[PDB]
Order: sequence, then structure tokens, then C-alpha cells
Amino acid sequence: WWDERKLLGYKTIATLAVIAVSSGYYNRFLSGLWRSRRLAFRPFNYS
Amino acid sequence: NAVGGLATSQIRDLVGNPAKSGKPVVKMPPYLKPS
Ligand SMILES: CCCCCCCCCCCCCCCCCC(=O)OC[C@H](COP(=O)([O-])OCC(O)COP(=O)([O-])OC[C@@H](COC(=O)CCCCCCCCCCCCCCCCC)OC(=O)CCCCCCCCCCCCCCCCC)OC(=O)CCCCCCCCCCCCCCCCC
Repeated sequence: WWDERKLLGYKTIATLAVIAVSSGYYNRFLSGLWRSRRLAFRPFNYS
Repeated sequence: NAVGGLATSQIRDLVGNPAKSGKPVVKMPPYLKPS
């Protein structure tokens, strides 16, 4: 199964690479909601 | 100055401007002074 194995390896790695690229983009896009959050605190009335 | 016999402005200054009571002042512990 030498040649079948090599060819299947190439094709599987290629498809997983496509999935990885797309899902990485989508993950970084979704994280933009939290990576850009801003906080503010209403100050107390100190002396 | 008198509007119909009334020194309204004077009355205003004595009646129309009550003092406003704000939030109580919180004494700051000395270890919280740094900004
Ligand atoms: C090739 C195909 C197959 C492989 C594909 C691999 C994926 C390719 C990328 C995806 C494709 C789409 C395009 C890019 C999209 C953006 C990136 C993305 O997909 O992010 C998804 C996702 C988004 O995450 P996030 O929500 O932003 O939060 C993650 C960080 O905390 C966020 O923290 P941060 O944002 O503050 O910054 C930290 C940094 C952390 O991420 C990294 O470091 C990843 C990149 C590392 C390589 C960097 C190369 C360049 C370095 C230059 C030198 C810099 C200086 C370094 C030294 C300084 C010394 C003083 O974050 C990023 O880099 C995020 C991406 C920033 C760029 C945005 C896209 C720009 C446009 C793309 C092109 C740019 C111009 C170039 C032109 C085109 C070239 C093709 O990223 C991750 O999850 C991180 C991936 C890396 C993890 C590594 C650590 C793993 C830890 C252990 C787990 C595994 C255990 C088992 C391992 C061993 C098993 C044996």
C-alpha cells in the first residue's frame, strides 16, 4: 500500500489545511468582539 | 426693579435658590491615595 498511502496522506493534509485556514480566520474574526472591549468605572466621592 | 410692587428678584434670590445636598463624602484610606 505504499503509493496509495502516500497519495492519501497528501490529500488528507491538503484538505485539513484548507479547513485549518478557514477556521483560523473565523476564530480571529469572532475574537475581535472581546479583544477590543473597553471598561470604565464611575468614581467614588472621596475626600 | 419692582414688578407690580414686588421686588421679585430679591424674593427669587431668597426663595428660588435652595441649597442642594450632594452625595456624602467618603474618607479615603491612606493606602488608596495612589491613583
Ligand atoms: C498553511 C496551511 C496549514 C497551516 C495553517 C495554520 C494557520 C494559518 C493562519 C490562519 C489562516 C488565516 C489567516 C490568519 C488569521 C489570523 C490567525 C488565526 O487563524 O488565528 C486563529 C486564532 C485566533 O486566536 P485569538 O482569539 O486571536 O487569540 C490567540 C492569541 O491569544 C491572540 O493574541 P494576540 O492577537 O494579542 O497576538 C498573539 C498572536 C499569537 O499568534 C501567533 O503567534 C501565530 C503566528 C505565529 C507565526 C508568526 C510569524 C511572523 C513572526 C515575525 C517575527 C515576530 C517577532 C518574534 C520575536 C520577538 C523577539 C523580541 O496572535 C496572532 O498572531 C493572531 C493573528 C494576527 C495576524 C492577523 C492576520 C493578518 C493577515 C495575514 C497576513 C499577514 C501579512 C503577511 C502576508 C501573507 C503571508 C502568507 O489563533 C490561535 O488560536 C493561535 C494560534 C497559534 C497557537 C500557538 C500555540 C499553541 C499552544 C499549544 C496548543 C497545541 C498543543 C500541541 C502542539 C504540539 C503537538 C505535537
